[PDB]
Amino acid sequence: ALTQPASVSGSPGQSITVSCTGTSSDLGNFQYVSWYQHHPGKAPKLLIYEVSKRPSGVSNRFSGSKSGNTASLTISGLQAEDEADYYCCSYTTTTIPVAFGGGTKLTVLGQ
Amino acid sequence: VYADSFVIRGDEVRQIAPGQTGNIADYNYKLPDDFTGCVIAWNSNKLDSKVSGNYNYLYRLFRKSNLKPFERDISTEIYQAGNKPCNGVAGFNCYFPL
Amino acid sequence: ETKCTLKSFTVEKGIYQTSNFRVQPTESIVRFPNITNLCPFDEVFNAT
Ligand SMILES: *[C@@H]1O[C@H](CO)[C@@H](O)[C@H](O)[C@H]1NC(C)=O
Repeated sequence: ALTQPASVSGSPGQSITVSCTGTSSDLGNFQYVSWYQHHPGKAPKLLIYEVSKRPSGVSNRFSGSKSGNTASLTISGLQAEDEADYYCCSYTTTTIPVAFGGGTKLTVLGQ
Repeated sequence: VYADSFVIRGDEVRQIAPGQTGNIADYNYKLPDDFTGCVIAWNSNKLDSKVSGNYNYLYRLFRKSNLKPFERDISTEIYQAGNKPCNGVAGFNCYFPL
Repeated sequence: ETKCTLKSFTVEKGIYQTSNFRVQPTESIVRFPNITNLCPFDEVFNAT
């Protein structure tokens, strides 16, 4: 399967890191896992494809890395509109061929 | 051969490794993915420790973005939060990076 | 040996030839130069 924490919070500006993991038997060698962001009332957009490859149009503050069975992303220099619904999508061979996160809702403490 | 000298705050000596990030692996010294050579570490509580805290050592908490490996960040400058008009002194959303 | 080098059970008179007389050594001696210009790892671990 595929799982991530339901919500995360921290100080504005910096100090945030979001991770996903899953069972290695269901996971087909762990390639082509992508990180997206969803906004309320807006269309979702692609941010990271295949762990640590940067597409065009994104900023350098987004980064992603995977160790062992767990993948994660970090972002530095947070802003007042950087609250997000960061999802991880991946391939699962035994069940339904695509798996879509567990739900995230980042909140800030600026107010 | 090359050698360095550090004082690391406790548990993030484990994060000093070729490839994963951490607290001081993005705004401070980080190892590259092709790190030849390795880490010589020992518990020296005998010298770099004194009783009411040691404020003679400094570490960087944040930057504009991630820094490349084998780079030195020596520029000290007041850091604003994105778009706030704020320079010269500290205050709201303007903290020293040390 | 003078039988086994001719593949015969009988050998005639005369002088023959066999393997050589080999003298083997006993031990090994390695003398590279005296240590010098020690690298200053002693001062960096004992640094104040
Ligand atoms: C420091 O110097 C001493 C001799 O005063 C030496 O025995 C030791 O190996 C050196 N290294 C250390 C412990 O930093």
